[PDB]
Amino acid sequence: SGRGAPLAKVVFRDPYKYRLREEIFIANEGVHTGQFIYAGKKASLNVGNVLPLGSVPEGTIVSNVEEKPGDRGALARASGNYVIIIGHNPDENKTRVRLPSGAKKVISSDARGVIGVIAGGGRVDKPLLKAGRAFHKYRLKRNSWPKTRGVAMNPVDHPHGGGNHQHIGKASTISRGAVSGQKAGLIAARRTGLLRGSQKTQ
Amino acid sequence: SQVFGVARIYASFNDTFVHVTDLSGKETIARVTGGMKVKADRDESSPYAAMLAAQDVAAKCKEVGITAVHVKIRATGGTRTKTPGPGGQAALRALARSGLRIGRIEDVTPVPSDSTRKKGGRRGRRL
Amino acid sequence: AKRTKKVGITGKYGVRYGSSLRRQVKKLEIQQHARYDCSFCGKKTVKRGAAGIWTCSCCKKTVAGGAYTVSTAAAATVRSTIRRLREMVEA
Amino acid sequence: MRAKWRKKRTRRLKRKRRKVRARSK
Amino acid sequence: SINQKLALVIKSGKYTLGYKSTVKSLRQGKSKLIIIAANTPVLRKSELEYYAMLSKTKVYYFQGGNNELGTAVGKLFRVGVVSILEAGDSDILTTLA
Amino acid sequence: VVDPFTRKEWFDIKAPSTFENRNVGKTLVNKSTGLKSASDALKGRVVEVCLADLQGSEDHSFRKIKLRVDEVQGKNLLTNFHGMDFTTDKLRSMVRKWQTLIEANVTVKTSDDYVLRIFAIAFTRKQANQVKRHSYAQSSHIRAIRKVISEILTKEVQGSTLAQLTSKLIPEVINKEIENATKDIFPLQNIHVRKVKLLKQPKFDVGALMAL
Amino acid sequence: PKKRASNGRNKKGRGHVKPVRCVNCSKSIPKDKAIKRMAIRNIVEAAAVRDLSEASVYPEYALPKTYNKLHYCVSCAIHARIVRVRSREDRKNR
RNA sequence: AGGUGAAAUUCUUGGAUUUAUUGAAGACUAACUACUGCGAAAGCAUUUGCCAAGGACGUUUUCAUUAAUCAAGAACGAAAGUUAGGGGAUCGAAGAUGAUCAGAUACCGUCGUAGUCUUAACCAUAAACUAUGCCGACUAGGGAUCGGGUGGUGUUUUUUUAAUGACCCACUCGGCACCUUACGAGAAAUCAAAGUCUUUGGGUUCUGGGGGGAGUAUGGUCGCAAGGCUGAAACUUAAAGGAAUU
Ligand SMILES: [Mg+2]
Ligand SMILES: [Mg+2]
Ligand SMILES: [Mg+2]
Ligand SMILES: [Mg+2]
Ligand SMILES: [Mg+2]
Ligand SMILES: [Mg+2]
Ligand SMILES: [Mg+2]
Ligand SMILES: [Mg+2]
Ligand SMILES: [Mg+2]
Ligand SMILES: [Mg+2]
Ligand SMILES: [Mg+2]
Ligand SMILES: [Mg+2]
Ligand SMILES: [Mg+2]
Ligand SMILES: [Mg+2]
Ligand SMILES: [Mg+2]
Ligand SMILES: [Mg+2]
Ligand SMILES: [Mg+2]
Ligand SMILES: [Mg+2]
Ligand SMILES: [Mg+2]
Ligand SMILES: [Mg+2]
Ligand SMILES: [Mg+2]
Ligand SMILES: [Mg+2]
Ligand SMILES: [Mg+2]
Ligand SMILES: [Mg+2]
Ligand SMILES: [Mg+2]
Ligand SMILES: [Mg+2]
Ligand SMILES: [Mg+2]
Ligand SMILES: [Mg+2]
Ligand SMILES: [Mg+2]
Ligand SMILES: [Mg+2]
Ligand SMILES: [Mg+2]
Ligand SMILES: [Mg+2]
Ligand SMILES: [Mg+2]
Ligand SMILES: [Mg+2]
Ligand SMILES: [Mg+2]
Ligand SMILES: [Mg+2]
Ligand SMILES: [Mg+2]
Ligand SMILES: [Mg+2]
Ligand SMILES: [Mg+2]
Ligand SMILES: [Mg+2]
Ligand SMILES: [Zn+2]
Ligand SMILES: [Zn+2]
Repeated sequence: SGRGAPLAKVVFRDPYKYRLREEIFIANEGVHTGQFIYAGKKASLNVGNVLPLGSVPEGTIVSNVEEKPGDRGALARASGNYVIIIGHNPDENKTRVRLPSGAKKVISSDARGVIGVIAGGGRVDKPLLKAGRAFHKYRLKRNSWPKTRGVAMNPVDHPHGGGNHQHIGKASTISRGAVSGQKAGLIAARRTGLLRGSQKTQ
Repeated sequence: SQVFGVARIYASFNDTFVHVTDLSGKETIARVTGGMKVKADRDESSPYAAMLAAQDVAAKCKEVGITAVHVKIRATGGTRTKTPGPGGQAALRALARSGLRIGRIEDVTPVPSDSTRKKGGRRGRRL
Repeated sequence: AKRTKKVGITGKYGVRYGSSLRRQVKKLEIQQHARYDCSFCGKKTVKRGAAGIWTCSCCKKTVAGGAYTVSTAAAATVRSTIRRLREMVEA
Repeated sequence: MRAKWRKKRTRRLKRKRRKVRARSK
Repeated sequence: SINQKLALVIKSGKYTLGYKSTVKSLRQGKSKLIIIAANTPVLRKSELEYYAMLSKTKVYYFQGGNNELGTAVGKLFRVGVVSILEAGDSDILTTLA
Repeated sequence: VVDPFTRKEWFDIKAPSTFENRNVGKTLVNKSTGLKSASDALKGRVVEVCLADLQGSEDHSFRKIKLRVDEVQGKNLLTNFHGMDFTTDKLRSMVRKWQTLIEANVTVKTSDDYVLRIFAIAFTRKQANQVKRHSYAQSSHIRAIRKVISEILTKEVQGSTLAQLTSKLIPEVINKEIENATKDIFPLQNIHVRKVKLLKQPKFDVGALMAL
Repeated sequence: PKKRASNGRNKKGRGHVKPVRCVNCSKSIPKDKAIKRMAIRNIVEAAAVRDLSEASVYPEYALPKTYNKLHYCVSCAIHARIVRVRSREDRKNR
């Protein structure tokens, strides 16, 4: 609850003691109760498995990846999200991989990822339609709702305050080096206005 | 007892490329273009600029001392023009006439399996 | 007989929210509430619980999927893609 | 005007005449 | 293709459908072949082959689910596995491997 | 004034033990420091060259080849293979009007784990008594030929590990096995085999190469 | 008035074919309508070639060719003089 | 380096263009390709597998008038366009621009959103062309070709023969067409149908009635929209138009 992705309680035999360990994954789209999950360097190539990235060939899709292997998952965790293996530097074993945001990172090829995409994707397409349907979304996240715009407040409350009209008054873009108290608006905005396009940087 | 090279010549319009490699090419040596031995832009692919291009290139054959070369003429190709530019058969008969000894020519203009729609629009270049 | 000429399941929302959001909400209100087939059980009896969680009513076998469909376009191709790459690694 | 752009004309005129009516009742 | 070789047994020969019934035909050496829908579970699969191991018969694994097999045996319900008792006039028993 | 040619080396290469003229030529690298070496930088490369110069006569004007170097080997390198090709000129010299053209491809593993794919191509021909000016085939023949050309090529490999067959092609042979398999369906004037290349970057398993 | 039975050019039995692009200007023309001509340039130049087989290795041998099949849109195929206006009767040949 | 009549906008020593060795993505299917094929049309071209469908031929098979053409009512319907997902390599309405020009947000150059691919919905128009309704009958020669059948001491194929399969030769039915020539038709251009018509009737559906106003108005109706379908009048004019000649 609170998360748009579905979880997956998976259990393993503890190899140093007679008991079981229930590790909690984020379910990739396609895994199901009763499925067998393989977890290691020599694990094979099917969705749901979790492998070091030097193993999987150029072009795989993985998720909940580690920036430093052993951090137990930091990337591509949201519903419908994933990353792509794009290249291997084998000597100095690091793998370059492209992310949801379009960025490209180079992470130690020993990093563990989970084959496939995170389940529950497509959640954002349906409108919320009812203000209360958002009240309920955020009642299981945090007190981040609703936002009242600064231009409605008095100047004692917000740099966008005051005025006999409702105007920001001065440029709403703030330079990254502003001090906390000032950073209300479009911080370090390298542009503004209407785009048309998308990512893949260089 | 003679060694060879790889000419990878690229005879476009508006320019002419002569560029000799190792048979690998991961190490290659001293390109000259068609615009380095003349500066006009309306005279960049002219045969007179292809002779000048083979001149300062073969002259750099024995820069650490080698002799001979193989040839690969390639026009613009790809999606565009598929036919050798002007300074092609000029820049070759130059280094033939320039004592460097050659043989085994091939045409490696990249020709598609009819793909990737081409510049110019549907009514063409209307001049 | 026929109750709504166009509004179907979104008839609950009345006239509120604007004709086009109800039509977007509609499309996925159907997918979300549709009964699907079970890959293992064969029986057309899997429908969604929470988002991305799809349980066959009998046979009780749960699988993860899209938030509103049992299977997305993306997963179906990435499934047909690692299986593409898997086949050169194994052979 | 040739036909295709004379048609584009009386498509604009036919449609501005169509919308001026809506301002009234 | 090979779908088609079955509908001749139905008028010609005799058969039974289902786990609880074909698992008898195997306990009697009288099922001359069984056919298993692809979507049937492997636990039931593994155990149904053991009987063929004892009943002295080999089995053809079907390429469709219990649904596609039913339409193939010409019925309107899921079918996990079918057993041929007498092919009568049918080509199936030569047409294997 | 750097002149990165005097300050850089010049080596040699054998590729095979198959044919006669196993040695090539040379190139440079910034002379081999503690790493940045010709040992580390060098031999991630391979080559491209023709065939008649391999085996002498000029019935062989065609045929480029690839050559994958594996490991640094003592002021030399022995480079196995990363495939081969044809000539972008002589193909165009065949495909003429008023005749059908057939073309079949296949991919096969080698029993070790090294895998590859190879193509083939043929044309129709007029019988000696033809007056029909075009010699076309019936598209049933064409796929009945495509099906049985493919059956001919895979008959060889996978009873092959990475090297095992590599031996076999050179003398322009399988063109007769296609011929005895296809001079009952349609005449067929040109048969050849244009392009191969390797795909698997598998367990290198050093002990393989030294056979050559 | 109709000018040619083959109105544009050489299509009766199809209603549609896929178009090809002019090698000069990139105009789109349906393949059957286009005017195709083979360019099989010898790879050497006018004369310019005896100078090479001196610089040649190999008892001379060489002499391969180029092969581009040329498709011309009608506008360019007339500017380029590839094709000229025939008389009203001169207009039916192959 | 680019590009061009000629240039400029663009990139490049965090090294472009060129070369190599790997890889990824998305489109497209060259050359073979044609007075060749298939489909009701719009259209349809790499491979193989599965799903049904189809004409021609052959038939000493069966039914037996079940048929032809069609208000109403339906199915499909290029490209673009709409909505929402995916996808976005390329080219590229708009836009950005650099030239040119008297001006030139035009033709040229370089970028570039939508779009271009796709799924699920719409949309129903193209010079949707053969500007030629469909069914049927008859009225000229010719040689080609695609598919099918028959025929033949005919040429090539060896398995061990033959049988096929490829080619030649006659015929044949059915096509895509083509050449000749009109007796006939016609204003002519031209037509084997546009012939078999003042010697005017085989069956049938749809459309037109001088040129504009006008596919406008109004009503209706389909569409989310763009728009589609139906569709006047007041008024106005001695012409506007076709084919051929000089
Ligand atoms: Mg609050
Ligand atoms: Mg808000
Ligand atoms: Mg607010
Ligand atoms: Mg106040
Ligand atoms: Mg302030
Ligand atoms: Mg303040
Ligand atoms: Mg204010
Ligand atoms: Mg306000
Ligand atoms: Mg230039
Ligand atoms: Mg012009
Ligand atoms: Mg116009
Ligand atoms: Mg019982
Ligand atoms: Mg059981
Ligand atoms: Mg005219
Ligand atoms: Mg037809
Ligand atoms: Mg059309
Ligand atoms: Mg570089
Ligand atoms: Mg690799
Ligand atoms: Mg690789
Ligand atoms: Mg054909
Ligand atoms: Mg093709
Ligand atoms: Mg009607
Ligand atoms: Mg449409
Ligand atoms: Mg469309
Ligand atoms: Mg979209
Ligand atoms: Mg795009
Ligand atoms: Mg503009
Ligand atoms: Mg432009
Ligand atoms: Mg562009
Ligand atoms: Mg409709
Ligand atoms: Mg019409
Ligand atoms: Mg008739
Ligand atoms: Mg025939
Ligand atoms: Mg025949
Ligand atoms: Mg016969
Ligand atoms: Mg009138
Ligand atoms: Mg009138
Ligand atoms: Mg009026
Ligand atoms: Mg109206
Ligand atoms: Mg006139
Ligand atoms: Zn189930
Ligand atoms: Zn053109």
